[PDB]
Amino acid sequence: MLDAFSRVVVNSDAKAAYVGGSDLQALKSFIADGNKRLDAVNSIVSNASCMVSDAVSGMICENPGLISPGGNCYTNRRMAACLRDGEIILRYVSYALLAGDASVLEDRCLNGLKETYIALGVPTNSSIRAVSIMKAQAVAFITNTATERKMSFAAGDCTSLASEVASYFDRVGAAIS
Amino acid sequence: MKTPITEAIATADNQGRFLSNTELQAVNGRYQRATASLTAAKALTGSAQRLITGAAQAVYNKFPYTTQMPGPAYASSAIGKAKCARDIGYYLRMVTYCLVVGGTGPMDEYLVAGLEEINRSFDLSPSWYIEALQYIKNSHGLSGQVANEANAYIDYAINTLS
Amino acid sequence: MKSVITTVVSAADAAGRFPSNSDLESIQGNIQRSAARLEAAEKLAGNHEAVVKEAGDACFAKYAYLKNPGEAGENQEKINKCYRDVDHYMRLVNYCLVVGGTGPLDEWGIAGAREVYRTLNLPTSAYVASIAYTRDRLCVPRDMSAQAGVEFSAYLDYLINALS
Amino acid sequence: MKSVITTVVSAADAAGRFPSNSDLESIQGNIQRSAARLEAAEKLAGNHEAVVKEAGDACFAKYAYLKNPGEAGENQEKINKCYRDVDHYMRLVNYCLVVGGTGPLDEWGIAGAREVYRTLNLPTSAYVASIAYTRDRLCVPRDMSAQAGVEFSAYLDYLINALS
Amino acid sequence: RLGTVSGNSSLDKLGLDKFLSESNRAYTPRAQPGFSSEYEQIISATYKQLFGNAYIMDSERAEMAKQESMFRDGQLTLKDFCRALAKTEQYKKRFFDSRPLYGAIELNFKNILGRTPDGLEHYRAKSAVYDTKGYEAFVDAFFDDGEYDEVYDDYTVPFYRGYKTEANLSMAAFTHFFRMVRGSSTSDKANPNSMQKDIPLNYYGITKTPLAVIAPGAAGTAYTESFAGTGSWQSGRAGLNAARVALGVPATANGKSFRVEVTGYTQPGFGITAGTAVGKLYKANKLSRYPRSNKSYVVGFDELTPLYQRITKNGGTIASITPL
Amino acid sequence: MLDAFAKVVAQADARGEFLSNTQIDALSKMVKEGNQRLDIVNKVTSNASAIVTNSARALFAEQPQLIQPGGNAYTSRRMAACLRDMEIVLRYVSYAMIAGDSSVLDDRCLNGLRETYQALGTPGSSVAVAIQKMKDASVALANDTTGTPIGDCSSLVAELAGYFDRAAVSVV
Amino acid sequence: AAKPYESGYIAEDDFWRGRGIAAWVYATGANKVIAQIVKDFNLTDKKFMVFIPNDGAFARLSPQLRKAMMEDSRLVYDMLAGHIFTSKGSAMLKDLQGAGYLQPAYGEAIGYVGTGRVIKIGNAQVIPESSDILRKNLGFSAHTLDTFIVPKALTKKVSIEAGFSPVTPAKYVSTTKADLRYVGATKPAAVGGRRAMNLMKQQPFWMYGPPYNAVTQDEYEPISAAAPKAFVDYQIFAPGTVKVSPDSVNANELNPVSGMSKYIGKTQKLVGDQGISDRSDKLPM
Ligand SMILES: C=CC1=C(C)[C@@H](Cc2[nH]c(/C=C3N=C(/C=C4\NC(=O)[C@H](C)[C@H]4CC)C(C)=C\3CCC(=O)O)c(CCC(=O)O)c2C)NC1=O
Ligand SMILES: C=CC1=C(C)[C@@H](Cc2[nH]c(/C=C3N=C(/C=C4\NC(=O)[C@H](C)[C@H]4CC)C(C)=C\3CCC(=O)O)c(CCC(=O)O)c2C)NC1=O
Ligand SMILES: C=CC1=C(C)[C@@H](Cc2[nH]c(/C=C3N=C(/C=C4\NC(=O)[C@H](C)[C@H]4CC)C(C)=C\3CCC(=O)O)c(CCC(=O)O)c2C)NC1=O
Ligand SMILES: C=CC1=C(C)[C@@H](Cc2[nH]c(/C=C3N=C(/C=C4\NC(=O)[C@H](C)[C@H]4CC)C(C)=C\3CCC(=O)O)c(CCC(=O)O)c2C)NC1=O
Ligand SMILES: C=CC1=C(C)[C@@H](Cc2[nH]c(/C=C3N=C(/C=C4\NC(=O)[C@H](C)[C@H]4CC)C(C)=C\3CCC(=O)O)c(CCC(=O)O)c2C)NC1=O
Ligand SMILES: C=CC1=C(C)[C@@H](Cc2[nH]c(/C=C3N=C(/C=C4\NC(=O)[C@H](C)[C@H]4CC)C(C)=C\3CCC(=O)O)c(CCC(=O)O)c2C)NC1=O
Ligand SMILES: C=CC1=C(C)[C@@H](Cc2[nH]c(/C=C3N=C(/C=C4\NC(=O)[C@H](C)[C@H]4CC)C(C)=C\3CCC(=O)O)c(CCC(=O)O)c2C)NC1=O
Ligand SMILES: C=CC1=C(C)[C@@H](Cc2[nH]c(/C=C3N=C(/C=C4\NC(=O)[C@H](C)[C@H]4CC)C(C)=C\3CCC(=O)O)c(CCC(=O)O)c2C)NC1=O
Ligand SMILES: C=CC1=C(C)[C@@H](Cc2[nH]c(/C=C3N=C(/C=C4\NC(=O)[C@H](C)[C@H]4CC)C(C)=C\3CCC(=O)O)c(CCC(=O)O)c2C)NC1=O
Ligand SMILES: CCC1=C(C)/C(=C/C2=NC(=C\c3[nH]c(/C=C4\NC(=O)[C@H](C)[C@H]4CC)c(C)c3CCC(=O)O)/C(CCC(=O)O)=C2C)NC1=O
Ligand SMILES: CCC1=C(C)/C(=C/C2=NC(=C\c3[nH]c(/C=C4\NC(=O)[C@H](C)[C@H]4CC)c(C)c3CCC(=O)O)/C(CCC(=O)O)=C2C)NC1=O
Ligand SMILES: CCC1=C(C)/C(=C/C2=NC(=C\c3[nH]c(/C=C4\NC(=O)[C@H](C)[C@H]4CC)c(C)c3CCC(=O)O)/C(CCC(=O)O)=C2C)NC1=O
Ligand SMILES: CCC1=C(C)/C(=C/C2=NC(=C\c3[nH]c(/C=C4\NC(=O)[C@H](C)[C@H]4CC)c(C)c3CCC(=O)O)/C(CCC(=O)O)=C2C)NC1=O
Repeated sequence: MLDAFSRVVVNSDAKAAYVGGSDLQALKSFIADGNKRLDAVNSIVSNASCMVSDAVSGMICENPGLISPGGNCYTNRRMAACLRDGEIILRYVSYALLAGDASVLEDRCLNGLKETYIALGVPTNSSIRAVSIMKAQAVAFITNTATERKMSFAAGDCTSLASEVASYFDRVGAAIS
Repeated sequence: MKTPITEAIATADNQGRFLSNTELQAVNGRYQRATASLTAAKALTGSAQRLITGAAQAVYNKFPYTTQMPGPAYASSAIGKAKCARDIGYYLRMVTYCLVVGGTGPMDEYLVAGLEEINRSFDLSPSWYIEALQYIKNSHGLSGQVANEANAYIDYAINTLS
Repeated sequence: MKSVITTVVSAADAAGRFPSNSDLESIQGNIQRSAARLEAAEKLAGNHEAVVKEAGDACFAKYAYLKNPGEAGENQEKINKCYRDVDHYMRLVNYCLVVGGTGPLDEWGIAGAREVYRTLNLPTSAYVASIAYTRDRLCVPRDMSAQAGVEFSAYLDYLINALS
Repeated sequence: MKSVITTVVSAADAAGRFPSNSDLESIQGNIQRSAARLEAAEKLAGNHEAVVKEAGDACFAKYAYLKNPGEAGENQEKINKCYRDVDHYMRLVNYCLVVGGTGPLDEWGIAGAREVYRTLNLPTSAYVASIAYTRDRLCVPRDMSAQAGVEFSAYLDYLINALS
Repeated sequence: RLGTVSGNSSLDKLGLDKFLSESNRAYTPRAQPGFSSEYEQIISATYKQLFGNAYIMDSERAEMAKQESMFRDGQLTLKDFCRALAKTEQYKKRFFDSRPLYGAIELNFKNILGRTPDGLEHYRAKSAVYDTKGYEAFVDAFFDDGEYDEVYDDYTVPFYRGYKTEANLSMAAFTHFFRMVRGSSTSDKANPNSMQKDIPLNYYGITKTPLAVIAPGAAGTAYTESFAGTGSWQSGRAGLNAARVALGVPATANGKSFRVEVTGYTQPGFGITAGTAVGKLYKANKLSRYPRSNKSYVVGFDELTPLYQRITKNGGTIASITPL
Repeated sequence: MLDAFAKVVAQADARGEFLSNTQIDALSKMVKEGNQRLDIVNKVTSNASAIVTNSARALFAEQPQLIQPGGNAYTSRRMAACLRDMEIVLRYVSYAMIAGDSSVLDDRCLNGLRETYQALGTPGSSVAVAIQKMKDASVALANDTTGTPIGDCSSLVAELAGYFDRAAVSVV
Repeated sequence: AAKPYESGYIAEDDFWRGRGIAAWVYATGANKVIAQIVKDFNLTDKKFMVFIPNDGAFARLSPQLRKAMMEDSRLVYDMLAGHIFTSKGSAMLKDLQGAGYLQPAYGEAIGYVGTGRVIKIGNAQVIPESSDILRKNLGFSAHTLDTFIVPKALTKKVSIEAGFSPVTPAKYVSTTKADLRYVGATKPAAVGGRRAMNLMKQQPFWMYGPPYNAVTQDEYEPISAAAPKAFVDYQIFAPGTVKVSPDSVNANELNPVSGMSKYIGKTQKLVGDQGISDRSDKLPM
């Protein structure tokens, strides 16, 4: 697991290079835009319960054959596990947003998640749609465009943080595919 | 997927060489035709529900037995009517995908490979889907080379059905 | 790497919870402290060939016995590997001021070092005398600022206490 | 008792290492963020008798069926235990502000709550509906400072996600 | 992250990144009266290890509420709690009552001891306790032989150690460890080689033959193969998996032999044409071009670069290459 | 394989949707670059032999143990196979540049390349140095004019650099 | 149209410009629609209640929703008709208490939860600091929201997977004094000449050591092989014209106690610089 600063260290260690000059300015920018990143991670973990329930419900409302006999989310043991399969995936994405690097999301979650979902028999099209709903919720709370909540922030633009966390969610759909 | 871009890569990777000017011109011609094709796809998308409701009604007028005969194959009930407006929207969506991509690729991978096997099994007639496609060729309202690009993929699906 | 981010993420992963209000309070310490420890990491990365070579012969100014037969500073290759191995350690201190913890020093310099410097018979008090010379060479207003020298020396005697 | 101090001491103990420079940096963030939350807790201290009274009326307004015979708010005595049980949650978030983390909520208010409330037949949505009110009547430059409202809101949503 | 280079590490990006970061060590003989947050973390850590990252719901976690309270003042966590939780019905339902005896035997080696059975005699010593005394002594032989107090302090949680070199095991047991532990987002219900009903190392754990290690999250990470005998005596069948030997004249003509494992073979994409073939889609006899995906090959070295192009241009995914 | 136009179609067929009006306007910009993309593929292909050979020449100047007896490029069959691999990676990076999508690059070159070099003993940290030397020979060849009209191509050279970094992390 | 300060602000069309909470209704053409709504549902006689979203509510509106309010003018109609309510008439905030329902001007019915001072209208919240304004003539009540009342029955047609997933472009960061070095390696060595070894970069100083032996760029020049037969005599000059100068007059800088000498012996190749050179000065010869 690497953060943003230790990602440029393992890139410098591959060529016996010191970190200084050109690379330190892209890391001094990380500190200067660092108050925004804590102010955006707080926006996601403050709403982390309503985000997961609305994502699995919205996956079911569009595809209501999942709760039939033969659907994957049929019983109460299966629905409670699908509500927990997505609560962990949201947890690791909020780690990668706090760190600034997708290594904790790929090491501990996505490496092996594909053959997890083919042994259990989880439909990958339905699980991608449940992630896609969580992506729209994460960009809406970061950019304050949520239609159901109005969080208080200082004034400014955080488009680069929303385009960052959108790229973490697309790694989930590319892995399990 | 068959595309002017990917067929140039696949014919050089089969020979094992770099992309020469044989291949840089086949993708240059895709970029010249792309302006006519992208206006033809934006217009077929924005008038899709008019073209879907109209083309399904155009099949019930030519073949009125399809709204009469009992059985699962026919559009007699409200369930067989809903599964027919879904089939017209599949044929129309693959045409707008082929205009965007630039070739007969998305309707090969998604619609016409295996098409004669799923028609004979579920007892659907290909003449129903031809008349649904002759309507869209006569009612998209496009003009010029915009209509030349749209009618080229409509006429491609009529050749596989017949 | 052991860092400020990777500590509070691993602590909240073993507990199985989201980043709390105390896990964001630690990354704010990473902001207010980054000004001092990136000044030391930039001062070191510009003048590293003169800092390494000044400390490489502070080993042989204290221990002139290393040029005796059978020792570790006999020939030209063995002093090339000695000035390399000091430059390796000064690169890892530059990596520790950037990351913010003792991560790169632990995984890449310290772990396994006692079993290598004993098998190959490299005297570990001479991989120290070069590190201890640099820690007392530093003038606190001249090369860096006050808090930049606190961070620079604190990673310099972490390495000394790990070789001793 | 999760705090910023407790998280790094327990993580230095789990690896058997001394307090490093990655650990003192996390205590620095406890110093900067202290003035934000320690005057929110001063604001909550002298004005808790009116905040729970305002929040207490905001759940019987939403769920007026609680005053029915056979429900959890029949008489004045069961009403008095609800204003008491919401005054406890306002004392436990007053503790989380002076500690620096979600410690005192995780021990005395959250752990064990969803089996107490299920057995004693109390709807958790009404223990929610008074917490989400004081989150909503809080406007950031009047009730407190601009940064104290960020901390005061951060614990109320932590209590809401725990009950829900 | 994958690979071995770029970080100077191989095991954390082989699926063991979460496991190489925890202790969970229970630093006090009894839980303090007044506080619950420290010891709730240790109980959640010994659930994740002993049950192999399975989902225990709240109606099933309340069935083990008694033991959880004996541990909080008057029991150890290594002994007497993992031993108490292994005798519960929740452990017994999914790890013992579902599989045969040798299948349940190596799930207990992973869950309690953190490793795999080395040979047949590791299996055979544990089945003899079950035949004579039953299940209740069968789970005690994992705790009360010599190995368990040797490698674990009796107040820590068990951890995985079957990959390490201080766990004095054979090198075929290294390859077997990465068949039973596939990263941190997996259980043995979510394992394609044992789906809480199978024997995961059946031929291979007994005969100690090594397997090729495929990293979790790789390209061909979905590779699985069946088992079949091949000979006339055992009434086997030819043509299912490639051999593991490279015996004859083809072993050393065309250079050194390799064994290549391919994963994903579909009907669209065979020809040199960037698109599917339209038309009939299946020959008469109605079979696919590849009747099984997950094929294997035994190839020489001078034929390795023509085969590599023949795989990837037709849709396949190389899962593993291993020199014979 | 599938290019960048086919990439958004496949993402839209799996949802069962027509393409948006915003999505057509984003594919008009990809046609609007159009000729600037074909200039980068022209410059990289036209100097393909000199990019591979002169960045192999500079690799053996900095790592001269690879061509010593007992090194991984010491013999004629083992040197000719090393130049052959560096031309294979530059081929599929130019294939990924004309397509706008790194799908032919990993499905036909990169998937199984790390597994191949670990069964043979080829040093993977030296392959990534040869990949990174063809990168800056090509992103410096991209933004020189030399018979192109003057304009800003800094968004298409960040895409070409990202295909060289992708091939380098799939082997290191 | 005209200035709002004419006729005071007593005009109904100019009053909401004066009470500047909703400036988006006149910045867009939204005020033409709500005048056309009360034509279409005849609300000019009976009292009603509007919930105008403020500025900031229009700013926090999502880019996958604000596009769909531009390509569908029917969707802008009922969203603005979803804020005009005719259940309780000109209702104040004290009559919006408890839990219940409200009838819009066009759309199905929307549930409200009003608990004391916090009042929600369903994915919206009334800011009560400025929300109890009543107009006497054409009489309604107007309250201020912080989010649009977006019913979920409208917006199953919208998503973020249409192409509104936000993406940032990353560009390469090379310096112009470095890729001018690297263009000479792209030419072949028969026409690039000396410039064909331009791709080698600066190694560290121990990489030229006797285990590793990295080759400098000067081995590929002809300046390494400057070994002539001829020689200057140096005695035929005038005395005082042959000049020589040592590097340092010190025993300890010319050679340390270790062998790491910059001046004496074979360790003069172990300098941190002097790995690459400037042979892009001349020609491609
Ligand atoms: C570290 C990361 C991490 C994860 C991501 C999960 C991954 C994961 N999910 C499940 C298990 C499951 N996951 C799902 C989820 C779903 N099925 C659907 O139809 C939906 C599409 C989707 C919800 C979004 C379901 C239904 C099960 C249970 C299957 C079963 O009980 O048979 C299991 C097996 C549980 C067990 O063996 O007891 C595992 C390991 N666990 C982890 O530790
Ligand atoms: C079948 C039934 C059904 C549902 C349950 C919903 C589910 C649902 N919610 C959202 C979309 C969303 N969901 C949330 C989440 C929240 N918003 C809040 O006001 C809360 C604070 C928080 C949890 C309740 C947010 C913030 C958005 C995006 C914009 C917004 O609503 O403000 C989306 C769109 C995702 C996308 O764009 O692809 C869907 C499908 N829709 C349905 O059709
Ligand atoms: C001290 C620890 C700490 C917290 C308690 C939280 C709270 C917090 N957020 C911001 C401050 C900010 N937060 C945001 C973020 C946003 N604003 C928006 O308009 C978007 C909706 C959203 C995501 C893009 C922005 C843009 C700033 C302004 C400062 C900056 O640009 O860095 C600040 C800095 C303001 C100041 O200097 O006083 C703080 C302390 N974040 C922290 O770091
Ligand atoms: C990234 C972290 C990292 C390090 C810190 C070093 C650590 C290290 N140093 C040496 C190796 C060495 N260290 C010395 C050092 C000395 N000789 C003396 O007279 C003095 C005692 C001292 C100078 C300070 C010598 C001579 C060798 C080479 C040993 C040998 O030649 O057998 C070796 C053996 C491998 C080799 O030959 O280089 C290693 C692993 N390497 C690393 O990769
Ligand atoms: C990156 C790490 C780094 C360091 C640890 C220091 C260390 C350091 N000090 C000096 C150099 C010196 N350091 C001093 C010391 C002092 N001078 C004063 O004015 C003070 C009274 C006193 C502080 C103790 C003096 C007098 C010299 C010049 C003599 C010498 O060559 O040592 C030099 C040689 C280069 C030079 O300055 O000429 C170096 C590398 N500088 C660095 O760049
Ligand atoms: C120090 C930490 C601490 C807490 C957080 C609370 C938590 C808590 N609340 C209640 C107890 C309660 N909570 C309620 C609450 C309600 N009933 C209603 O009509 C509404 C649904 C809701 C109003 C908010 C009631 C009525 C009781 C008393 C239960 C009873 O009388 O049966 C009890 C049971 C013991 C008792 O108080 O009688 C406990 C442990 N108490 C604590 O000591
Ligand atoms: C520490 C805990 C704490 C809270 C949870 C809040 C809660 C709160 N708000 C008000 C009181 C008020 N709160 C507001 C609200 C606002 N005023 C504005 O300028 C904004 C637009 C808007 C922020 C949402 C208004 C207008 C009043 C006075 C009217 C009233 O509610 O009685 C009062 C009565 C005392 C008073 O302020 O007169 C209290 C306890 N204030 C606190 O001190
Ligand atoms: C089949 C073969 C084939 C090609 C090789 C290209 C060649 C080509 N490029 C351009 C046209 C162009 N080419 C470039 C590209 C560049 N300019 C620079 O200064 C950068 C160095 C470089 C980007 C990396 C630009 C910027 C234009 C447009 C000129 C402008 O608008 O300023 C044009 C004319 C179109 C126009 O003027 O708009 C043509 C034919 N097209 C083809 O059909
Ligand atoms: C084909 C025919 C042919 C030549 C004529 C020479 C010409 C020549 N000389 C030099 C290179 C040089 N040439 C000189 C020569 C001189 N400087 C003086 O002050 C004197 C006036 C004069 C000698 C009489 C020097 C001093 C250098 C080295 C330049 C330097 O790097 O400092 C170089 C650069 C390559 C290198 O450095 O090796 C070349 C091409 N070489 C050829 O291949
Ligand atoms: C995207 C590519 C694609 C195509 C082309 C496609 C066709 C398709 N149409 C079908 C059925 C159908 N198609 C029709 C359509 C018609 N019958 C009439 O009477 C009308 C004249 C006519 C419509 C105008 C009906 C009624 C059925 C249901 C038949 C049945 O259930 O047996 C079925 C059977 C499976 C099902 O029940 O859904 C398939 C596979 N499916 C696809 O995925
Ligand atoms: C490099 C050249 C080469 C070797 C080394 C080789 C070994 C070899 N021996 C085999 C079988 C066999 N080998 C034996 C041999 C014996 N069984 C006994 O009981 C006796 C103890 C013993 C000899 C007297 C038998 C009986 C089979 C058939 C196995 C069966 O069908 O069950 C097979 C399986 C294929 C087959 O059945 O024909 C191989 C590959 N084959 C080769 O081409
Ligand atoms: C040896 C005799 C033989 C068997 C047993 C066989 C199985 C077989 N089924 C396949 C695919 C398939 N099988 C199904 C079947 C289903 N999907 C569903 O959702 C339904 C539940 C179910 C049946 C109605 C589908 C959809 C595919 C195509 C999957 C794909 O290509 O992506 C494929 C992949 C290649 C292909 O596209 O044909 C094989 C090899 N092939 C053979 O030659
Ligand atoms: C899909 C297209 C394709 C790929 C990806 C491919 C990889 C590939 N690289 C190979 C060898 C090789 N690759 C290298 C490359 C290097 N070793 C070094 O020291 C350098 C750092 C580096 C390049 C400069 C070498 C030396 C061999 C020969 C290994 C041997 O003969 O033992 C071989 C073994 C066969 C042979 O060529 O002799 C394959 C199959 N082959 C292909 O057809």
